[PDB]
Amino acid sequence: NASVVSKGLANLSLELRKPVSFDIITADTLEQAIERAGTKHGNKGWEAALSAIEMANLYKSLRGTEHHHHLHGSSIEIYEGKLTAEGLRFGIVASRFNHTLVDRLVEGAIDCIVRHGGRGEDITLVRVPGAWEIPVAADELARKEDIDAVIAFGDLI
Amino acid sequence: FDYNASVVSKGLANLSLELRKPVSFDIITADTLEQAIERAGTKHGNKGWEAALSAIEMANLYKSLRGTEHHHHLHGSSIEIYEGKLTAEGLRFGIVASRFNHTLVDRLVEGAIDCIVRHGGRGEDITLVRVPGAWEIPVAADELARKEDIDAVIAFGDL
Amino acid sequence: NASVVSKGLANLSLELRKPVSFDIITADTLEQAIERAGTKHGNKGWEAALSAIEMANLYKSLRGTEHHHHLHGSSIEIYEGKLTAEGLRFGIVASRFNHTLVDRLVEGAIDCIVRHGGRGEDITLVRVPGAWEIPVAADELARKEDIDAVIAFGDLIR
Amino acid sequence: FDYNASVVSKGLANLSLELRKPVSFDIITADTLEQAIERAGTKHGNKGWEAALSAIEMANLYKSLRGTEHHHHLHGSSIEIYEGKLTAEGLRFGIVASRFNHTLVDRLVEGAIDCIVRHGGRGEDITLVRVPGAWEIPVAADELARKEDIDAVIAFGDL
Amino acid sequence: NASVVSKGLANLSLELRKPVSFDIITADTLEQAIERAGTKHGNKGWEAALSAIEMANLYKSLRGTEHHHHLHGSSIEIYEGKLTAEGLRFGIVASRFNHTLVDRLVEGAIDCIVRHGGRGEDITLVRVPGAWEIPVAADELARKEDIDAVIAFGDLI
Amino acid sequence: NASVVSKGLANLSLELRKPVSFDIITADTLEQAIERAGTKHGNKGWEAALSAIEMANLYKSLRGTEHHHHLHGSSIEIYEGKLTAEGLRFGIVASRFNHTLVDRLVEGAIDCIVRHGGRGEDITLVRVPGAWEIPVAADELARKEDIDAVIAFGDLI
Repeated sequence: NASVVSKGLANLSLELRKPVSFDIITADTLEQAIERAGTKHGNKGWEAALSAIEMANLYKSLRGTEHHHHLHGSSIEIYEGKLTAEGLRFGIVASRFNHTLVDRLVEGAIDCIVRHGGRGEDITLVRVPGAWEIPVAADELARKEDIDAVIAFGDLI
Repeated sequence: FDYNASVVSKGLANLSLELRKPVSFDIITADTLEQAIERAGTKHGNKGWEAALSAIEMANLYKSLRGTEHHHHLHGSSIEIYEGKLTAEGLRFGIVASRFNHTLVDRLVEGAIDCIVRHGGRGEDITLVRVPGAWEIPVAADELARKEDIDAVIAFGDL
Repeated sequence: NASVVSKGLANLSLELRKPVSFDIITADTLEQAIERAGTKHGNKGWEAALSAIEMANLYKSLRGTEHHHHLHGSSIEIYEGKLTAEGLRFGIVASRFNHTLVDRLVEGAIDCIVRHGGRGEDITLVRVPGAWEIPVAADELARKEDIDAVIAFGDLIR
Repeated sequence: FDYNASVVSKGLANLSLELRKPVSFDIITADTLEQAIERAGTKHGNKGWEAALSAIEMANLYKSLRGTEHHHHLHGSSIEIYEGKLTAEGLRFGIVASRFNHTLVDRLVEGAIDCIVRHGGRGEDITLVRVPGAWEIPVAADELARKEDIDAVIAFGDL
Repeated sequence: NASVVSKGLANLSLELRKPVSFDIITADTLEQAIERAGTKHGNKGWEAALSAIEMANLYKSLRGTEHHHHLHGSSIEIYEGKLTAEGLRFGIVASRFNHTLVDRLVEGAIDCIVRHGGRGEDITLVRVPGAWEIPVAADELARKEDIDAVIAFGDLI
Repeated sequence: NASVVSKGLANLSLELRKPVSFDIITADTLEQAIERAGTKHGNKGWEAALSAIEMANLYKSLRGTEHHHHLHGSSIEIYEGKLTAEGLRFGIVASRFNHTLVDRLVEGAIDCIVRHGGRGEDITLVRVPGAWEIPVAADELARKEDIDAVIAFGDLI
């Protein structure tokens, strides 16, 4: 499975007369734990931002003047939110405590908004000393009329 | 029973209901291995945080000690006290780091730059110099120290 | 070795009367290993891009007309690829699978290119979900005229 | 002590009192056997969710790679990045499934259709083809792939 | 490490012709625990006041008409509070119960405000019988329009 | 791996009707030991010259009139040495004692300067009878105004 791609690139190098390289990495027992720790936190930030895009679009359609697809048959309205973060302004609140691991969640939540059609100019990040100040900082962000969703990352347990 | 994780959840939940905006609340979950990595990372961050903090205090102490300013008293007992304020406003600093073991010493540098900026230090006044190894530090540090527009020099080794 | 550097800075601080400081970061058995993995991955991407720079220069010399060097004063012509990456356009293909360790390779390769005179404007990065779609991504990118080399990084094994 | 089941009960109870409308709140209760069935069901749903998700990314990657569009940068360092947006708007897809073990593969198909629709994919553009077994897939998949109005093809086997 | 400073002061005495002394203290197994107990509480008061200076400055910049430094790249606004307690009025609420240890926190939080550019004339201290009266006493302090942050010290657990 | 090249060249020779020959060399235990020692010495000289190139560029930019190359986003300026030996003049000091070994170090360093864009006219080699004449000999070279770095190799130990 890994040897075939090397052969394909090798044949490509001779065909196009360009230097095309290929390299892999062998992992010991420890780097696998390090790699899995990073991916797990990245997914948690990815899912946290994803749950906010759906809710933001749900409010858009729930208060809309246009009803949509019914149930498996008909005569039963269904409301749900699309995963399209286009034109939505977000706000992220993170705690400085344990910043070596909280920043993984923030990076894993920014690209999720970006890859779903959202531009970085509509993202506002706020950092707080600890988890205790999160509710009172997210309150001030929500006072802004240019915010549609708030994502908060803590560090406990 | 945590008194911290419970109150933060109650506050955010009421915040969303009262303002009618979704507030996605997610926390971390580590089990005996990410905690060790996290504690190792923050230990290095604090190591470079306090290294740049003492330089600010000493730099202000020299300015106040040889300056002409009637200082305050301990409590009003007329015993004047000389101490260094933790306000790096107007101070210019220079950092020397070795790229050997750069995956760790860069956290020391990053944890020292924000310590200067948050205390009022402007970004225009921080100069960073990188060297292949610790054996190159003394000559590089000597060059920065002779400059008149440098109030402190911070160096980080390798281990 | 670590003491003479500290003593030299101590004398320098006393001479100039300013806070010259020096600190060494300790390391337990665990954080030593994570540092060793980081350096290993960084070097792996460093040499990966280093070979591409040499090969790109060699092909540019063969196609060109420059009798630059000779061997020991003899009339024979020895063709060699310099390690100056100025004026070369690169393309990097990386798999997002296990992006924690793969990103170490990507930054190492970019660091090697920029330190050898290369520019950031001439680097093109392509991300793919896995390693099985690298060849289709690579040959689509490699056929572009403004690409002098292509570097591909797969996912981890074992 | 759950921080999730407690806050949801408090919010709904106050919601009914403040609005004077009954809010029947019922949750699930499983003990070591429905949990295994539930986890088995959601594992298949995610299996077909990501299968259709990678097709969207690859389809957009090809369009952007061979297209004439100045792409954005990593952070502003001028290194342009090519990546596939997860917006299946305007893409047309074709799914081939085998009715062998239809009680499981239909969850894969159902978990892939909603993944396309929720990401903006219109329902008019999804075409589903069923075959008696996996041995009929290659010819059926070949017929769909040759169509010009097909941007991706997804197939599900049997086991 | 300790002998060199004594030699340096000794040479200074001969050079300047002034009596310059130097003294150290040797600690047994118990005074080390006593010393560590005092430092640990002093840090807790130091950190508690530090977390209030940052939040007070965060409100100043969050409601400001001037946006500041972006993320590691650009196009993403970041809001954070400087550790400059200049011009900020504070209020401290402490409980008389266990006053032999609560006063350590108060002293460790007053100098933190002082060493960061804050003058003592903007600090208001209020003492209460027990921890139960802290929320209702901090409420009255916050009613004052000349208060920007409230620090509360209890004694339980 | 080793045989695939032979098959590829055979097809290349047939396609162009031109002689193309490939062959490998078999080594016993003794020749393997001596050849890895020679490569080890070459790497040692390569590393020694590489550090000199970087340090020479660092000082050149450190005292340069121009100020640029700021950090990404922030306004702090980073000083670092590029690995481009173009325009730099070097000087190498080697001892005749154990010349069979030192010459590999010298040759392993000359190519490193040349392969990084350094001309051969800027390299100056100086040979001394032994390592005990290096300090004075290196001192004389350093005083020259057309020398940017000095590399010295000692005797075996």
